[PDB]
Amino acid sequence: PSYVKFEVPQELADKVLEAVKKAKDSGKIKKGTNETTKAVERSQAKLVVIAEDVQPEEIVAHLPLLCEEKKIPYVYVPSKKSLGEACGLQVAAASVALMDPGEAKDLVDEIVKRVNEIKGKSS
Amino acid sequence: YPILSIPEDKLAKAVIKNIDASVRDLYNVCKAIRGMNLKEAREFLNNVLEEKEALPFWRYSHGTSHRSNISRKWKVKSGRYPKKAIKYVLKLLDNAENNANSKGLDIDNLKIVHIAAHKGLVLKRYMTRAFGRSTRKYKYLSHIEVILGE
Amino acid sequence: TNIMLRKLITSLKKQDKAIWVRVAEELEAPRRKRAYINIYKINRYSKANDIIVVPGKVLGVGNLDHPVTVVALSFSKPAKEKILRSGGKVMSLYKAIQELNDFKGKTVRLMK
Amino acid sequence: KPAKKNMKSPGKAIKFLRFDWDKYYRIGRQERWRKPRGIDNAIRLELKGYQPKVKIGYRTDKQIRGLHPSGLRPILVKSVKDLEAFAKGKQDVIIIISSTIGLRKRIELIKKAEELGLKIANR
Amino acid sequence: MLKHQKYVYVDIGDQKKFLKVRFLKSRSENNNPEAYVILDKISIKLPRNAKVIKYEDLPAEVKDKLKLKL
RNA sequence: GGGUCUCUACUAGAGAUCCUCUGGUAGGGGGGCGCUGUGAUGGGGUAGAAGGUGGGUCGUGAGAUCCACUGGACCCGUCACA
RNA sequence: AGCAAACUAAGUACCGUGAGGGAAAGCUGAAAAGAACCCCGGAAGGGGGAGUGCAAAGAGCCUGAAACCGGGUGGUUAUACAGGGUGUGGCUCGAAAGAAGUGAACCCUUCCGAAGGAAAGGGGCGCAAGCCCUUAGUACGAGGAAGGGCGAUCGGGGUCACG
Repeated sequence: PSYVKFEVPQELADKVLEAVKKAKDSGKIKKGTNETTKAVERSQAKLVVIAEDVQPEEIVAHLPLLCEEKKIPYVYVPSKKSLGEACGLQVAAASVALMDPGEAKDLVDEIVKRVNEIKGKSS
Repeated sequence: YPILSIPEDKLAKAVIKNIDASVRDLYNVCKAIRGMNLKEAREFLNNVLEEKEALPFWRYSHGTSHRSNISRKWKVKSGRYPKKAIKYVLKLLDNAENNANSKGLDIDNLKIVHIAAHKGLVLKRYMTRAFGRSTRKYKYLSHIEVILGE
Repeated sequence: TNIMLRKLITSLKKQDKAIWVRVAEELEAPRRKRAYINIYKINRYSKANDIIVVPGKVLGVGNLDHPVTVVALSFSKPAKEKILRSGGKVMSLYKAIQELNDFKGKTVRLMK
Repeated sequence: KPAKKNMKSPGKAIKFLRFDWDKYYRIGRQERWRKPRGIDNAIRLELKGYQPKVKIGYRTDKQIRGLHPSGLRPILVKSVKDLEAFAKGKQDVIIIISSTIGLRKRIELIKKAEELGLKIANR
Repeated sequence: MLKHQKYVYVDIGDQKKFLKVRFLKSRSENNNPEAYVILDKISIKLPRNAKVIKYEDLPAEVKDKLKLKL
């Protein structure tokens, strides 16, 4: 997990998955690395969700650097197969970006606040 | 029984097995009353019993000619009075009315949602022709099933 | 069908002397036509201390005067002791490849 | 890898069914091929409008022949002891679990293959 | 095979989608989570002999394993 | 098919490279698939087997294998033999 | 299949005046626990609701194929043929076993390019159809390689129309 920086508690990962599920059902979502990267470049995305089991790693290795330089929060998940299925796909998805949560705004910002403690002490 | 659409508590079923009626006559009887109300079907079938009107024949219609009592169901002027076949269908509908009474359904609002005839069982006998030859004298039985709904 | 005859043929072909390639070609004959030689014919067509290379079996009909070295696939047991009793030597086709004089031998005859 | 659809996708395959497979049900239900031999047979004579005969020129490219459509080499596995004999590694095989293995051994068989990194067809 | 009721189909929200699980009818309990071995098999229709359990009737500690999946 | 080479306890397999040939009846010759039983075996599988129905994939092909449902107790891979 | 005969009576039933000839047919379940009771019916191991059992193809009882028949799903039908294979379209099915968000399908640009290979323009010849030099082996050309955009269906199955 070279591209993975900071360990995340498991009680937080499952909250990301159910955030994407509601975001899929009441908002705009972009699936796949080729589309999340364009989301950061156009600065249209607000959350970036990265799996921790991609292989090889260079598909999503560029996201952590390209996202933090533009000041956009990002979160990790243990598995890509669950991440893909939460988005309504029958296949795994390596990365997901959220355009507008809609009715899921109330808890995505909760994710943003909680991850700050883990990345705040990372120096 | 076929249907898996209407709720089970709104249906009444019956079957009558191995009766001396042909699927050739019962194909047309079952097709004429399919989808009728029970009250309309029962009173139409009784008019055929005393030959007030004819029952149409669509498929196995050799030996049946044209009637003066046919304009409702189009392409056929050919009809007849299959008495022995009608009497068994009336007996089947009596059994199905009783089963709907037990479930507590409204008899005045019952509809024939499914009816079909099937091949039953054959009794195998033989005749005695001229010149010492022998042929068949079979007897074909049949089943009939019905489902009543609202 | 023999496991050791097959591994012997594959190593003779790798040799860089036309004598050994001809032996491998000759050992691929149908079994019913495989080559053999008797002692009496080796005696007639050789001199003392020669080298005879037989691509088959050496059988014991006839007698031997002079000592010779004979290289063959197999020897009849009566035929093997006829050769040794007259002062000769016996080798197998497997050992003849590795022998240092048989690396660059001279006065070698191929017989059948 | 890119040489998998250059031979397959444009060339839709012939079925090579026996003569008169559509006139009689006793012949059509077998769904197999049998060589024509009649003196007047028309597939034997190769007349126009008559469904090609089987020939050796119809083979596939040798470099893709017999591969799984994912591009790997299929291996039928009937026991957990067949996994320990993995050749080369997980890079070039796809595992086909046997159909008759019961559900209790399947749980342990799939776990063993997952940690080795192998790819499973009927997972 | 389903007439022996060792396999149970889970009704996920009345949808044209039923999830097949292995139900250990032993263990003698009434709300334990280990009675359910989750397969990954989404049926498109319900077989005649299948036994159906509603999604709300499952123990709450197995519903999480399926609602993430859903 | 032929020439030239490599590896392997080899009745056979796996490869590299160069040249040339490609309708077919009677007929002659070379390799393979499938069925039932026997001696072995790195060997295995099963109350979830064999068989059945529909559908995926592999093979020029004879065929092989998998998926869903059905079913309720036996069955297969490899080597050799009949 | 194995003796003609694995079974309620095999040389038994049955056929011939007689010598003689000569069949068919196995399987509920571990245990009868073989379906009490109630409504219908003249009755019926008959119908419906129940109940027994791991499980009712429950007595016509293991599994339960095809032909054949009935009902339904999806296409389609009263101006017009045989029938399968192909090309282009319409409507439908698509959970798994096939590909695919590590990117299906479809659009743009550039580059290389085998055999083959123009025309318009300019000039000349012929009564004419046309031909010759240049344009020019240029544009193009099966296949093949790179990049950009959009982004979730394709392969496959059923059926109908037209070539």
